[PDB]
Amino acid sequence: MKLNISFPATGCQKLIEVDDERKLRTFYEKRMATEVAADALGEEWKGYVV
Amino acid sequence: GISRDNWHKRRKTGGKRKPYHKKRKYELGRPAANTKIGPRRIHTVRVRGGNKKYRALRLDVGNFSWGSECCTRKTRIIDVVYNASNNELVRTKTLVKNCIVLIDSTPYRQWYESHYALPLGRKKGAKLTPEEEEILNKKRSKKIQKKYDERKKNAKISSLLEEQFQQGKLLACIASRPGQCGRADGYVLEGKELEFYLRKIKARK
Amino acid sequence: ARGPKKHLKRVAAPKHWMLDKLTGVFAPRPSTGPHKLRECLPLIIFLRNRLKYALTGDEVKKICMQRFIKIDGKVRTDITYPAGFMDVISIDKTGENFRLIYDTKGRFAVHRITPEEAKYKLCKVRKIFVGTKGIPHLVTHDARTIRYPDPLIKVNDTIQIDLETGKITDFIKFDTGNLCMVTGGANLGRIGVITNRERHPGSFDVVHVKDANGNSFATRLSNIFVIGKGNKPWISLPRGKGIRLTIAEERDKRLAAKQSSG
Amino acid sequence: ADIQTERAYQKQPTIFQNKKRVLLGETGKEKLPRYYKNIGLGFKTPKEAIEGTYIDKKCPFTGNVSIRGRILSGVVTKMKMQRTIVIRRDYLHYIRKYNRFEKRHKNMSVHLSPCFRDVQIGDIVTVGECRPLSKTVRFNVLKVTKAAGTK
RNA sequence: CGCUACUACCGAUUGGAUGGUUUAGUGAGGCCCUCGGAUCGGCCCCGCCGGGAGCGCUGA
RNA sequence: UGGUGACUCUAGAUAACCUCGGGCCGAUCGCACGCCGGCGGCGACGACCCAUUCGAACGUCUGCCCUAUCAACUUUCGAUGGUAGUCGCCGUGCCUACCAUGGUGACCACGGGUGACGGGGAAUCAGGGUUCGAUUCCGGAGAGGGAGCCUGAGAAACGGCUACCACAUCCAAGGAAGGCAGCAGGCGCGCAAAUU
RNA sequence: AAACUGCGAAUGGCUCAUUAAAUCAGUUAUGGUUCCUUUGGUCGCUCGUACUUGGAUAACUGUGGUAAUUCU
Repeated sequence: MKLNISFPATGCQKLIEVDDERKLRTFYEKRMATEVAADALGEEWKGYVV
Repeated sequence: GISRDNWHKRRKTGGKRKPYHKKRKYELGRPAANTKIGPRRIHTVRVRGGNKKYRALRLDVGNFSWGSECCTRKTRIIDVVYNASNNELVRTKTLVKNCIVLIDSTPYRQWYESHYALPLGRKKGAKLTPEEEEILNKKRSKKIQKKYDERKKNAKISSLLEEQFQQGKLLACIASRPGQCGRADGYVLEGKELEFYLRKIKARK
Repeated sequence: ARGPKKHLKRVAAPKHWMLDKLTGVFAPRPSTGPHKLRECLPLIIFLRNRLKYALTGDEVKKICMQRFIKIDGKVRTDITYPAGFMDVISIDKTGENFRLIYDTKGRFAVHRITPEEAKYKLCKVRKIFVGTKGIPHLVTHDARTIRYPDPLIKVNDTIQIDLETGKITDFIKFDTGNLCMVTGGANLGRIGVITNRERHPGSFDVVHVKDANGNSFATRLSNIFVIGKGNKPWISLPRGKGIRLTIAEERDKRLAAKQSSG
Repeated sequence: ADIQTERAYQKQPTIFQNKKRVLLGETGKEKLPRYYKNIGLGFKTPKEAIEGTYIDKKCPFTGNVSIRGRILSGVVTKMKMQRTIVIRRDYLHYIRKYNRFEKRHKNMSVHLSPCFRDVQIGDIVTVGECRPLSKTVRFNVLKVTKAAGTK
């Protein structure tokens, strides 16, 4: 499953092809407009709430 | 998809009628507004020509007129006690035109006492809360007191109306169509109409 | 079927337009306006078929969008604007005023009028009613709402309207002995003096009208339009003075005119 | 008799009957004004309608109907409905091929006011056209003329 | 009476195809009503000085 | 006040009401010129109400082919009428409740049939008639068959949507998309009808 | 240009399947109704930021998903 991740402050966007199910485990069973800590996507993603 | 067309009906002779066209938009009908007593809920209906109908689904307030005294007051609708069309419409307490309702009498009692000393019933009883004896006695100049004294001449309320005022609820008839205009307006029952409807309500039990 | 129709077939058009049968399938469908569909002359018919300033409808549009045509003093750019009885059509660019009037054959004649007579018109009042806090309103045959009319003015009367202000100048009562024209039926376009109105309660009143040549006819009350007080018209009349001729008399007149002209 | 023979109170809507009373003005009964109008076309209001007690909202004189359009005639043939009677209009239809006529008829259901007592089978009734009063009733009896055989 | 052909009926078997009515249920979808309330808003409590958090209330 | 043949019309007065899904009382736009903290001439667009311009919808009267090997029909599930209401844009069994037992019929009801859309009209015709009228004008109906809706002033719209029924298109089989009785053009049908 | 808004798309065209007082024709009625548009009128007739208010969203930029659509 791909991730279309946007940053409003700079209006930037990027598509990340994520293949590992462990990273996406934190997104499952979550509805739209839900705040989730996306620290499972890597080390640079630590502290990011999407 | 209900329809009010005449061509689904039989002929005066009794033979069947074969339709030449299907249902038209202008022949439509809509579900009945079974207006119940409750906090005001009114749904607007867009009708032919772009106009609007006010489908009142819940009403607890109506503008009812005491016609003998020319006193129209906004009042709380308490009950539905008689329906000429269907007795189900009284069990379900549905507000429709010409249905008989029990309404409050307190604003009519205020206008009653503002023309002070309408027919004496039980006014010498063990009661008289403060702050409303002024509306009955007051400190009035001789001219205004004489005006009230001559108003005493036309202080004649029917005995049935007096019993209703003692009960706190007036029998009234809804002269509006709640499902069409959104209001439940009418008039206080009095006279031979009141006697007829009291007889009908008693005979229903 | 659903909603209003927007076209008018050439052969279904009013016959007094004198339209052809081979010049297209459609006739100009007159716009909504002061006059009825079948009792009006659309501006395109007047500017193309009658006056011949245009050869096509596009030329009528070109003429009208230059704001050269005024109906009752107001510039009209609608080439299908319904112009009807008593309307004043003014063309200041060519400096001519016409009044849409009926001919004894029931057709809108090309009747030229002076600039002084283009300042007013005659209107038959269709109804009078008190409304809006007691103000009397009067509705005319051209849908002109006039407030505060003279209390003497009643239905079927005629009022002289100043076109600039739209206000009543004078009025003629509907009465026996008054000059009138016929605006509908078989006697359309005939001018004569009212002699007798016989009332039919719940039905149509019938008015009898005598020509200036002695001929008498009858119409329905709705088809009468009072033209003048007595026998003097308040407006100019066509080449014929409302006197309808028989086919024999018309043939004799035509033969004599051709004999004496060429 | 007693006009209140229904489950709803019967009254003329125009007339306000429970106006404030007066003890000296009481003379045994409260007195009731009667609403009546004259239909046009020279038809006289029957003395019954002016001085009656019946309540009929489809009566031309005391009800809420207008007489507009065709004024027709017919002979009364049925009086078995409530305030409605069936009249028969007879005529001759011309067949051109045979240059002759055929007797035709049709039955009209017309409203009959209680203001017309003593209406009989065979009586001629002048009826006036009104708005649809029911599924089949579109005419209201305006006048009754007795049959010659009545005695 | 023989006796090639031809057209028409009644039919045991309801042998097969095409239609249209109806009892009994069942019943899509829209509309209406009574609920529901994902979610989005402002009004509620603060800093920074320009001078992102609650079925508390409220609206869609 | 005014009007009609006729209002329970119009207008007037009074006491109130005035819909959270709330009714109007302009926060709109272009051109041209001016004299102390101010005015203003032409337009465009928009909103409420009235006037029916254009209609639409419902009623009235009279007129429709063949058939009795269709003579009685309708009335339980409204059939005829009355009262009250619901719904509707309104009148109305339109629907509901109660009540009455009505309503049509040899003057042909009811039923059935129609290679039956109706009319203006066409062919023929001494006079009378007979037959035709799918077809360019008017009115109706329908958009494969039914049904239900949204929007809108106006549609039960189909070159709008939503289902089912029949038929049928693309598919990576997960889904998506249909409606020529518009103009051409195919197929089919037929004795029978033209250019993508 | 686009896109939002407004209007139209309910006219026209085709066809004759249904339909037997039904459609239709003439005749009347709506005093029993609806009416975009045109035209004329009403449009300080309310008696208690205005020298102009608020939040969005298209178009546009940018990231995309589906084999596939005037999908988003």
